[PDB]
Amino acid sequence: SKPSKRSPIEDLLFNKVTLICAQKFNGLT
Amino acid sequence: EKGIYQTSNFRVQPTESIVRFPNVTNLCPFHEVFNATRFASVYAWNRTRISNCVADYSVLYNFAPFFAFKCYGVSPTKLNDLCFTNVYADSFVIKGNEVSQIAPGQTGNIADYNYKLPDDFTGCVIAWNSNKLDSKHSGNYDYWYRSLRKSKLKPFERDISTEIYQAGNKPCKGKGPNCYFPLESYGFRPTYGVGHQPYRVVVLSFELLHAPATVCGPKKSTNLVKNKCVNFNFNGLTGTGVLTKSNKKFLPFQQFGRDIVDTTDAVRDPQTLEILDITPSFGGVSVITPGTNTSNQVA
Amino acid sequence: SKLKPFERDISTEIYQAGNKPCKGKGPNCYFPLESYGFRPTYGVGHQPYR
Amino acid sequence: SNCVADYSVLYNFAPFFAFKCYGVSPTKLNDLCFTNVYADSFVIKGNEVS
Amino acid sequence: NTLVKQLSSKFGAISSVLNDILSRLDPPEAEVQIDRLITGRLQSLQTYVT
Amino acid sequence: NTLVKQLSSKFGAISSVLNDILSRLDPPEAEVQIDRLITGRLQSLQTYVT
Amino acid sequence: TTQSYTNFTRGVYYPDKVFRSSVLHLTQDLFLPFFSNVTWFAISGTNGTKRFDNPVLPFNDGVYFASTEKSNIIRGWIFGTTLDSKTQSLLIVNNATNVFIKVCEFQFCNDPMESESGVYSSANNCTFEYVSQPFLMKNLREFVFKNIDGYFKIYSKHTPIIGRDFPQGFSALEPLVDLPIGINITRFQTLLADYYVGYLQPRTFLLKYNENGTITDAVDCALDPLSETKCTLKSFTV
Ligand SMILES: *[C@@H]1O[C@H](CO)[C@@H](O[C@@H]2O[C@H](CO)[C@@H](O)[C@H](O)[C@H]2NC(C)=O)[C@H](O)[C@H]1NC(C)=O
Ligand SMILES: *[C@@H]1O[C@H](CO)[C@@H](O)[C@H](O)[C@H]1NC(C)=O
Ligand SMILES: *[C@@H]1O[C@H](CO)[C@@H](O)[C@H](O)[C@H]1NC(C)=O
Ligand SMILES: *[C@@H]1O[C@H](CO)[C@@H](O)[C@H](O)[C@H]1NC(C)=O
Ligand SMILES: *[C@@H]1O[C@H](CO)[C@@H](O)[C@H](O)[C@H]1NC(C)=O
Ligand SMILES: *[C@@H]1O[C@H](CO)[C@@H](O)[C@H](O)[C@H]1NC(C)=O
Repeated sequence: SKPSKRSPIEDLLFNKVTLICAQKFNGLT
Repeated sequence: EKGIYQTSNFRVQPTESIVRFPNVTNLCPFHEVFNATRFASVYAWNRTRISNCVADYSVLYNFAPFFAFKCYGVSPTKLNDLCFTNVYADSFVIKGNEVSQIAPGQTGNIADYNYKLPDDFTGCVIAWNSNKLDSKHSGNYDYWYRSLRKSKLKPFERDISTEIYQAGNKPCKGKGPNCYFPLESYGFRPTYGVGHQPYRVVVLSFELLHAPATVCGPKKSTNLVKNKCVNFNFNGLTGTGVLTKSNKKFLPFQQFGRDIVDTTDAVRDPQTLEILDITPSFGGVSVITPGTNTSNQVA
Repeated sequence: SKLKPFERDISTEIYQAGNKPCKGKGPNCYFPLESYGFRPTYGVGHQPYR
Repeated sequence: SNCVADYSVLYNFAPFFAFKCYGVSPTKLNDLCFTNVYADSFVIKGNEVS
Repeated sequence: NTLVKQLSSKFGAISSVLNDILSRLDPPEAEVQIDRLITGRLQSLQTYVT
Repeated sequence: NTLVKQLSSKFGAISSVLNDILSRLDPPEAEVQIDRLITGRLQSLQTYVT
Repeated sequence: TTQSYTNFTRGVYYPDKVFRSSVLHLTQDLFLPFFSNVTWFAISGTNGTKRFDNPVLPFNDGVYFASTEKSNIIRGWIFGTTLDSKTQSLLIVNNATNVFIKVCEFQFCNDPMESESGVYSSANNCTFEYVSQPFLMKNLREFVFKNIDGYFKIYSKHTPIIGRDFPQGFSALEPLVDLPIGINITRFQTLLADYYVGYLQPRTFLLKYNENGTITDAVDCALDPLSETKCTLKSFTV
């Protein structure tokens, strides 16, 4: 059903863990 | 061989250079401080403030040839480009022998007794021989020197009260064998040797704090360009980036803005006081090669 | 203007106080040279040195 | 040697054309202890004092 | 975060901003300050890579 | 043992004992010597941690 | 005379000109320590309200000052070393229209029911004059007077409170004026025809910044173990 073909557990796992390089960019990509 | 290789880094170069400074039509009177009608002494030197003006240092160059023109924390040629938050001017007249002692972190009798600069000194020292201007044969009493001081002076400390220094612990007054008279004020005749010849000397003390108060040099302001990669110079803050309209609610006090890291990420226009965000395009470059034994095409 | 290392500049021209040309008028003219022969009796700061 | 190295006597003794300490601070002599203080005395032309 | 924050350090230089060093000083002292900064930033990068 | 023994090294400084540096010299040269020592000790600590 | 010495978690001010948004900035500067013993002055404190005599309190490397009042009894301040016209002394007065800052060798003329009078018939060798809008105008009238690097800086804040002497919340002091003075300023005293005095010390503070450019909360790193842990972690929640 969902746009990403992932199991419900995979969706929970991906939600739990958290092209402009806005942050930290001083030559770091 | 076949594969993907990171070779260099691309960047988007700026196309214009922008300099923004407040509309200050005043001119700083450096040449009036140097060209004093009456000159202060090393014993008691004239500190004068210079602020809210245009710090044009070519007037010094046109104003005289100089016995000495030495800048320690700043280049002698780049004064007209910088912006100096709190330029102080200390003027006096000094013997030639002690002119070499006006330098940071040095040891010498005038450093200990009359006038000293800090170890962390940002500024300039300028000296012109005064024999052909003021020195009369009868001698000028603008000169005044602390022959002996009870304790060494701190940087930029002044001590004026004259009291006799005692050889021992008992008080002394007027008796030469035990009295060290604190001063040697003396007018000097043009015929003396160079070590005693006078020198009108001015010390410019610059404090750089990214110009909350400006007194910036004689730079010519240009129109502000936004949404383009440009070399910007806002009130002494130099950089390269893209200036866009800001949605950050600065207080009227604040000027510069900063990210979690200390990178500048916003500025205030010195003229219009509009807050502008500074966005840095740059990146790696990879060459995709099938292999030179197959084809010279590359992505 | 200030010289580069090992640069030589020989042509004598008057330096102007302002933007208008000056020639021979001391108040606005800075004569570019001070060529002067010095007598042995001068102080050490002026004595010649090869 | 075998004495009290009191350097305020120098300060009371004269004003000095030069008083320069290279490896030690000029103000901290009275606090330190010097194993083998030697004293070399002479009279010299001014030009060579530097 | 630590790698980016090491850029704000001076490592003994007069300023942590390279543009200030190049705008204020002539080459023969801006080189000294920039060499101090280069040593600091190279140490930071080596530590990060390790 | 190596980490502690690196403290006795000078790394070019006049002395390996910080107290000697602060007791002998004024700030503007004690800073140079202490910066030499700081560089040495930081290198030692980085090596030990690695 | 002097009342019970109180405990404030107040007096935090914007240390610099930098704007910051949604960051916790750890900064070392001269701050009023949290829960420090501050002296309370019992209108007019040790002196009677009517009487001429004044405290002449010491200036220990910066001062935090505050006064809740409606009559505007307290008009200004003096900052100097000897305060006897021998050397330069600094003078703030607010006459409800403009504030006058003056550096001159001032001689105290015993100036102060609601009687207005002048002061300083003798002001020799004047060196500094500056003028602006009112500094003081239920308002709490928080001020911080700091003196370093030649500069004398006045920060302040005005937040009215109705039912209590002091708000229970936090309020940072936006700067008011930053003058380049030069005086040593060993001691000071308050010009008044109900004020709190504290002393700044070098402290490390963890300052919370809002999404806008303001400070909402602060932690004094040297107060308790928990504040030290918060400063170490760069977080108000441990
Ligand atoms: C930050 O400042 C703004 C005003 O500049 C505060 O007010 C809100 O501003 C937003 C802007 O998009 C509006 O949508 C809201 O309606 C405003 N709220 C009110 C009550 O006026 C904003 O609240 C401030 N941020 C915080 C966290 O206090
Ligand atoms: C590139 O920019 C366009 C708009 O100019 C945007 O629609 C697109 O999403 C961007 N590409 C990526 C990968 O984000
Ligand atoms: C500068 O000094 C010269 C000395 O001859 C004098 O003639 C001139 O009036 C002075 N100018 C100013 C502005 O002090
Ligand atoms: C010192 O500078 C002040 C600046 O106002 C000036 O009025 C005074 O004449 C100067 N005095 C000397 C001795 O240079
Ligand atoms: C400490 O804090 C309370 C407020 O919680 C205050 O009212 C009280 O006067 C203070 N006590 C002292 C300083 O002994
Ligand atoms: C503070 O004031 C006293 C008044 O006696 C003065 O002697 C002292 O010099 C002042 N402080 C400084 C740092 O000058």
